[PDB]
Amino acid sequence: FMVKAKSWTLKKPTQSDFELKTVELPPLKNGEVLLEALFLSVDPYMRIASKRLKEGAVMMGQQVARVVESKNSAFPAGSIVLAQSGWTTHFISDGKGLEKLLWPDKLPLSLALGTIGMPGLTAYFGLLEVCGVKGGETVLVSAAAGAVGSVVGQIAKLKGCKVVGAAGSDEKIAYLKQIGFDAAFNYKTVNSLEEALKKASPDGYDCYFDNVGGEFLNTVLSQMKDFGKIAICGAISLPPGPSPESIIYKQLRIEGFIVYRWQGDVREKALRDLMKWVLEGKIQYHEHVTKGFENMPAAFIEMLNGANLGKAVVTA
Amino acid sequence: PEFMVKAKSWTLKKHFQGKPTQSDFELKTVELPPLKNGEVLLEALFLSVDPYMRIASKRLKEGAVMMGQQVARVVESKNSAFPAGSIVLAQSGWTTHFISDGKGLEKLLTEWPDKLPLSLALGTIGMPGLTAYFGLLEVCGVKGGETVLVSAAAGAVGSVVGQIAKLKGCKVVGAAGSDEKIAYLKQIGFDAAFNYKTVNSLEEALKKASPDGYDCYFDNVGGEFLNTVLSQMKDFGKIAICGAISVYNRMDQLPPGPSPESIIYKQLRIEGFIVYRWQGDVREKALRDLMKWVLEGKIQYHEHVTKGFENMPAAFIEMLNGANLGKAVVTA
Ligand SMILES: [Cl-]
Ligand SMILES: [Cl-]
Ligand SMILES: [Cl-]
Ligand SMILES: [Cl-]
Ligand SMILES: [Cl-]
Ligand SMILES: [Cl-]
Ligand SMILES: [Cl-]
Repeated sequence: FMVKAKSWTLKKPTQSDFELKTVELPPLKNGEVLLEALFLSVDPYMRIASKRLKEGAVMMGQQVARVVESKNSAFPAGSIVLAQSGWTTHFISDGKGLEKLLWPDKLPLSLALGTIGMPGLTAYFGLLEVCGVKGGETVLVSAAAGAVGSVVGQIAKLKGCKVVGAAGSDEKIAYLKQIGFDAAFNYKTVNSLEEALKKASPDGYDCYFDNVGGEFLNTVLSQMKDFGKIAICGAISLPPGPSPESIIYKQLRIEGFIVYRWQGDVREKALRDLMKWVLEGKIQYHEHVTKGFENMPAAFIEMLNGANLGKAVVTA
Repeated sequence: PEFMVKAKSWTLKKHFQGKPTQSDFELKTVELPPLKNGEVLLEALFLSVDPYMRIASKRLKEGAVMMGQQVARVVESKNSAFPAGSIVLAQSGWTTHFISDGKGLEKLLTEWPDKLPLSLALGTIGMPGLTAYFGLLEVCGVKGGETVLVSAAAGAVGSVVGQIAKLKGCKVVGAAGSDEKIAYLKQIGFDAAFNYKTVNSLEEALKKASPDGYDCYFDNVGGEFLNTVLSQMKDFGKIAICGAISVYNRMDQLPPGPSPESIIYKQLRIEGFIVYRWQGDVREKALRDLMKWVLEGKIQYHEHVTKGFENMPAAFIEMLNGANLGKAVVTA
């Protein structure tokens, strides 16, 4: 009985720019493993990475998958792994891009795609290393209700900082207050972004974890404390020019970073911290689940437009 | 026999709207009162015009004297701390003469070497030279071997940056505003230099000057140029934001900003700084280093001297255009 792998290829975002292809996978050769997707991730970074993706190719992505059949002793049948296999239901691998797992049974495996995964790590190094928080600071976080934002705010809180979050809906604002943000506002409905930031924090901000860029970032600059630090993580919002006056006179430090910069022991340690914090209830998690591999492009679309509260996860 | 002194001062007649013009200034002449005990009468010898004045002027009240530092001689004194004849650096603004009770008088230039023009105290061995020293050595944080790019390379700051970089064993590329400036930069030691105002492609000029890209960008210009430089930075590259001359005349209508994608993927570090950050012994050490370097010939200098106090506004306008080669200095 042969297995049929369904994959989402980039046709030309909108549904029409995605095309599902089906292929019968060949038998396993020695050293290979047959994997079945359990939970697939859709992330903001994909919209950009789609660039060098020649049409017809399977979309890039990470997923949590189970080993169904195996001829690889490192990955026995029944094993659960993290793979960079892209948007596909089944795939064959010689073990190249796979990471081990089964991890407390009480934690859903899909957390390895979010809070105890890439987004969680982005939040961790972004806040603890780029911003360099040590406690007592006032931290601003944009797209605060997203996968990265939600973690940044909760880590800031456990480190004893005052935390302000900017999100895209009133539903999200209630959520942020629920996970511990000291202040939270809908940046889309502000009368004055400048005054909202002032209201949120009269004395300004020590660190700004940026996921939006553009106008938001520019306005934030004027409210940074001297020697303030801005960690450029993403830019969901051509952006208007920043004021040189603020950067120079307040002597601000702006640094862009990619989570992949940190590897080895430091990365392993950060994942243990993230898992520990989740087990201690210090970092609550929420996954916006879309059921059905057939609904992945839609899930991807829904996420990009901000209809997602927390980590976007698609179940096979 | 008391003869009165008349002080001439350049006042900001109207706040700058876009590029400053002669009509924005108004010369005033005033009869100075006699000195009271504890006061001193100073006569400007050399006056400075600097990029920061374009922005600092926004805080002035119309009719006020333009701000600025100058080297002045104490003509008469009733203040024991400033004897008649002494030379001082003072923040008295654009004025030929002024009375001070000690306020504004930053320091005596008593130990100054005669072979060095006093105006170097306003440039290479002054604020611009300090800005370059700390911007390069502390912000860019060079250790040697890096490839440094500096905009407005032939200006007061840029000229010093490139020279200190060279003594530190760095490769230096200068983006200057004229062909004469290119020749000058090469003569003082820059490894490469191009005219960013005439080169067909800024991208190709940067690539040609350094195929492997840049470790630090000492930014004096900002704007479109800065945005273009980001694509040429090496991963983890550092950009020291010193000034933004290309946008000082359009702070209310700024051009598009830098690519978030370049900053993120190249993982760049941008830091603004002002020379005020370094005070005390650290600043004194820098000044001593700057003077030693100038006396030894390791740091060459050129002053862009405009003769006559009545030409100060034009000197300021020219410098703002980035057209001065070396420190813009006005002789009274
Ligand atoms: Cl199985
Ligand atoms: Cl959000
Ligand atoms: Cl997400
Ligand atoms: Cl003005
Ligand atoms: Cl006014
Ligand atoms: Cl120049
Ligand atoms: Cl100058």
